[PDB]
Amino acid sequence: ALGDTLTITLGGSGGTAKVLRKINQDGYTSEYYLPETSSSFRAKVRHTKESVKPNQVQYERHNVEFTETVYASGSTPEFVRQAYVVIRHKVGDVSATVSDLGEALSFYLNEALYGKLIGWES
Amino acid sequence: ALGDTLTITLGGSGGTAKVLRKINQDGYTSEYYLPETSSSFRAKVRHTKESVKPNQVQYERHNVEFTETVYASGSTPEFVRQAYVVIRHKVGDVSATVSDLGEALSFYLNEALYGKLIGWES
Amino acid sequence: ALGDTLTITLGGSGGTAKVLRKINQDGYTSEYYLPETSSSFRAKVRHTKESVKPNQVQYERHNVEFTETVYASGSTPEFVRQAYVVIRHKVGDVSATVSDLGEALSFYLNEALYGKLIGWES
Amino acid sequence: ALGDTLTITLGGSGGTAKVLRKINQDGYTSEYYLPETSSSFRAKVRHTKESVKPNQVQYERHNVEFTETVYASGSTPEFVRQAYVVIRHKVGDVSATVSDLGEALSFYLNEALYGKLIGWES
Amino acid sequence: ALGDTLTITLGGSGGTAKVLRKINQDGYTSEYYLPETSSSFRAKVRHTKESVKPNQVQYERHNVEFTETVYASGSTPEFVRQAYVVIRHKVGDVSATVSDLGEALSFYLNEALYGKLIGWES
Amino acid sequence: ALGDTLTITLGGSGGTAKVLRKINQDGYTSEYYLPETSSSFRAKVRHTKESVKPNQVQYERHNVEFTETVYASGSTPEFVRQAYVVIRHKVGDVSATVSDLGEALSFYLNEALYGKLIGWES
Ligand SMILES: [Ca+2]
Ligand SMILES: [Ca+2]
Ligand SMILES: [Ca+2]
Ligand SMILES: [Ca+2]
Ligand SMILES: [Ca+2]
Ligand SMILES: [Ca+2]
Ligand SMILES: [Ca+2]
Ligand SMILES: [Ca+2]
Repeated sequence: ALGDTLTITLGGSGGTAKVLRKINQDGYTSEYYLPETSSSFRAKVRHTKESVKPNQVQYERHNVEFTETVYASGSTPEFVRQAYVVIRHKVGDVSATVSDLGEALSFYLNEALYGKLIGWES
Repeated sequence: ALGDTLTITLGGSGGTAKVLRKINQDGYTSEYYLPETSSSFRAKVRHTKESVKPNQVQYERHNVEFTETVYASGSTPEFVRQAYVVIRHKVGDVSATVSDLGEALSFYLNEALYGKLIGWES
Repeated sequence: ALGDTLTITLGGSGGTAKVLRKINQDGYTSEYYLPETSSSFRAKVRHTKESVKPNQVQYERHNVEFTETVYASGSTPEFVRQAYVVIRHKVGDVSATVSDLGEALSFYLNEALYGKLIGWES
Repeated sequence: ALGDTLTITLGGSGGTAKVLRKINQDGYTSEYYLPETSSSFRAKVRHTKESVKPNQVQYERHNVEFTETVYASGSTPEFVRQAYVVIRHKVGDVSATVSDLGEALSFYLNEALYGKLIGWES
Repeated sequence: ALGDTLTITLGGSGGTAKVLRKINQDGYTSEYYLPETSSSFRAKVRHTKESVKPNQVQYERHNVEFTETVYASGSTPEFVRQAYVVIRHKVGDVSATVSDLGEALSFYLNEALYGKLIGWES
Repeated sequence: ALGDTLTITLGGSGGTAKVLRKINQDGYTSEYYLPETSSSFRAKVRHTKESVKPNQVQYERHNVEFTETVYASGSTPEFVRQAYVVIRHKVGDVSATVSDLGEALSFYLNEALYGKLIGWES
């Protein structure tokens, strides 16, 4: 599931919604896209399953990545803005529990914080 | 200068705040930690300047990572639960704009979504 | 993000509907298929990004292709019937505008016109 | 035997008519043209007889192509917008039948659909 | 186009339906998955065209596979339960006829039979 | 046990019964057979026990395979129709449980489904 469209709401809740469309899905991956004149938005979902080691816990990775590509204009070359998260847990782990850590992160990361981060505050 | 402690609120704004203590800070990097009875929590905040290459844009990268370490229990080995974010932008980009993309992601990633992700939905 | 099926209405609007089933989608490419007793129908959708070159505009290609395949019948060997379209525009162009040209072509190409084409009327 | 003019109605039926003038016809090929202040329109019709081979069916190609060319404007260089169709069938096939497939495609390709294609929806 | 979900009804038409979600589709292949508390379920549907050899019939092969993964429990390691089918026929065979053989097999394989098989009875 | 004859009921329940006779049993394998003028039917049952690995779960495989061999006639060379299933579980596994997964598969695989499969629907 997840959806046929994916909405990136810039500025968070109540911000500017950008509705991307699913345009491709290969290798446990999805790609949503929304072209515009000045830039384009792309969102990718990826799932991985680290290989089984002889004597080790086997982990799974889930990743979501937002990317705004700003096309080159004038002297200014093309560049990008990008944000993404990764969730990693062992195979049989309790979903609810794992989800809670992700929820904790989303909660932690608000506008105020992002500000400080960009300001190199550790 | 994010503070001496860092609070991880499990399950989102709901509750169960784990207040980690700062335990190290080197190279624009901080680490907080909270050892508990059957698991411990650790948070890392890092800032980086991506390798400058001749003809091309230079990016900065900011990362925040939450980690829960569940100690081994009887026959069950020790394992981890981990979630992290990475914000990447060109040097000199408009921070407010950049912040909006991160804001958009945190907003997008809620309990409902993590549920789906863990289920390998794309 | 096209849909589990794709209908080919032979003879255009009000004609004979042939609803094909999506059987694959990889590399920004779809494939629908409908096998029948005497022939089979197959539709493919392909998206391309033309070779980005130094001082030139970068284009994208969008192609859709219908193909009825009539199986060999006695003396008569197997053969096909194809019809496909290609839309080409530069990255960043205005969708509405581009779409209008495609609409213009679809509109232009009616039964009467196809008749002439098959008749080699140049 | 096509006619002194060819009209490209942008936006399909009821849209903006651009009546091009036939300017050449050689080798089972036509060319219409309509120059304008900011862009020019050009339509071409081509008929081909594919390479006759030993033990194989022989096909014929029929192609029609619309091309708006937007002249350079200040910083903005010159670029085009193309839409073209190709019909392919074996020699001797039943015109009516072949025509039906073309009609099916024209019918299929409407504004809504072009929108999706330009959007890379596969 | 089998659908977004796939239901595995444990114990036959009796009950205990596990509704798996589609999580991937590449190369005429789909994969559904349902992670649960102490085990997870996965289904795969694949289609193949067997390697064409000079003088000889060419076959198509269809496969459906159900898999239950029981996570490790204490000292007991993780293991699997798996059942799958393969239908193989010449290209262009009469599908209805082919279907009848598969139908015959599903019919033959009931609870009573599986019981015997597991007991190594021939 | 299992029987001295094995009945393949084409078209599933209520279909055309073909009663094969056990003609050979070697290596934890059985072979039933029913010759006819135009074709012949063969059913094979096979049991395997994957080798004991140092640190791994040891599995057993049970396989049943139906095969109709259609003798060559005229230009048409001899070809085959074949369907088979495989059940795989660890050695000490609970039979009833395993059986239930097999039952689930047989149940899933009905005429309707086989149709779609042959049609390459994933
Ligand atoms: Ca903001
Ligand atoms: Ca795919
Ligand atoms: Ca929660
Ligand atoms: Ca320090
Ligand atoms: Ca018609
Ligand atoms: Ca329009
Ligand atoms: Ca049962
Ligand atoms: Ca039947």
